[PDB]
Amino acid sequence: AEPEHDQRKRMGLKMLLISALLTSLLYYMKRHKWSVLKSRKMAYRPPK
Amino acid sequence: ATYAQTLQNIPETNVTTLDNGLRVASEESSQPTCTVGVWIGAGSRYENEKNNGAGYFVEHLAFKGTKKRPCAAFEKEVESMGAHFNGYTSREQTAFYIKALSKDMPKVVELLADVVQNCALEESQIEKERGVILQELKEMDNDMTNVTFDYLHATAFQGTALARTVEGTTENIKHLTRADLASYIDTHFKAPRMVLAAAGGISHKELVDAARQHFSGVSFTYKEDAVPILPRCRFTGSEIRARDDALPVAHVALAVEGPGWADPDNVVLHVANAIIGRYDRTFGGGKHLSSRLAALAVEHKLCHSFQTFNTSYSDTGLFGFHFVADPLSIDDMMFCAQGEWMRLCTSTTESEVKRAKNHLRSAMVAQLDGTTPVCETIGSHLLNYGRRISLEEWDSRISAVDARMVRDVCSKYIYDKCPALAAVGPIEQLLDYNRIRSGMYWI
Ligand SMILES: CCCCCCCCO[C@@H]1O[C@H](CO)[C@@H](O)[C@H](O)[C@H]1O
Ligand SMILES: CCCCCCCCO[C@@H]1O[C@H](CO)[C@@H](O)[C@H](O)[C@H]1O
Repeated sequence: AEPEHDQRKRMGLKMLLISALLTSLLYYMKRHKWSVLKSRKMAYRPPK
Repeated sequence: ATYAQTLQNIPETNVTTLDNGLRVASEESSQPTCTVGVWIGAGSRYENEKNNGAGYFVEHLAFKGTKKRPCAAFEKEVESMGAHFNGYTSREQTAFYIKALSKDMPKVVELLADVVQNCALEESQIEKERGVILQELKEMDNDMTNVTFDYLHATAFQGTALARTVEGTTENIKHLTRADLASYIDTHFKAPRMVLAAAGGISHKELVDAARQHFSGVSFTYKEDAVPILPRCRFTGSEIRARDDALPVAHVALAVEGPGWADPDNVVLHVANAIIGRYDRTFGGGKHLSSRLAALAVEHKLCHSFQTFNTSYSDTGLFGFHFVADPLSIDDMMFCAQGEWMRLCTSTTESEVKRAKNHLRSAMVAQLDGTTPVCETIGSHLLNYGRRISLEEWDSRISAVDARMVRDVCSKYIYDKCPALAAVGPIEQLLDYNRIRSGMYWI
């Protein structure tokens, strides 16, 4: 029924690894760029 | 008479040190008029959270009279001799100087010494200047350019001493004590940290003589003759955005950390800044100006003005640019400005530097146009380099600079660095830090 059974699973293995890695790296990058806004501070200094 | 010959034939600058540690330097000319003053290595950077704005408060009393001679007496004496008494206080340097007839160089030196040593600090004058200073802070609060540079330091050196402004805080000015100003003076206005400079028609030996006579008060301990090294000020890539769409134009200042006085690279940075130059809506040159950025500014009406700078200090500095633009042209201006910075690091031309070098030479020669400007050079030079640097040396250094050198040095301080940004006014169009940060590489 599914002659590709074995190959499918070998791919699934690599998919899981690449995904773990890539998701992590991209998570960092997103956090990196957004750190600018995440830690950003502000104040309201109206005149006299 | 060739440029070279004229540079070599310039009278040398004489320096002699007294036992108290003070240094006396001067450049002699044949001018009936002269300028002499004392350049102190003091300023806001030396102050702290409690006495910020003291050196400034002092700068206000330094002319309101001494012990030997109260206000009116002090003023009359100086006025009646046609002498001019000016001075200033900055972040790392203070100065009090007088313009007068060479014929009075000696009386002046006495006056200077009396000002720096015996300031009356009239208890009543203090409360009076307290209100004057408070008015000057409101006047300066409308000076965008200066508000912008203050903010630039406030963030570029956040957490440190260079973050503070020269004038000081409102709380300090409202509570600085007669004792605090006194303490300031005794702590900082000290012989080894001062420089008696003079230029014009004056005898170095007569200058140094009056100097010996009035700048006495030698020190006993070792702690009194040692020049304190200041703690480093950390640079921080960051931004401060003060928005007020009610303001007509917007001011923007971007900068990277600079090397600091003693570093030779400064000659290159100044050449680099010379390539980009500066501009303002009254430069007849218009669309033909050599500075590419200036050309684009004219063609696209990018700004009202812009200017590069390489502000130095003992151990650090701010290398950057500042522009004033309409709320709707900020983005293109910043785009082109950063673009040019990339060009510097990456595609500078021999032609470009050839021009920038000439421009730089005539600029250094211009900062020696009168007795006061020359005197300022001497004071600053000894105070920063511990020795005067001739125009011939500068020219020697400037001459060695080439395109490749500009690229490497510029790449060194600019490329892929995290800048410090200060934006004031109607700044909505100025894109975020991340976008700006990306304009720091490639391109
Ligand atoms: C389910 C029956 C599997 C028999 C083949 C065993 C080899 C499985 O392995 C995979 O097979 C794929 C296709 O043959 C190849 O393209 C892959 O590179 C290989 O790793
Ligand atoms: C987030 C998306 C990640 C995709 C990465 C998956 C890459 C898997 O790659 C595949 O592995 C198979 C197993 O041997 C091979 O037979 C295939 O030829 C190969 O292309």
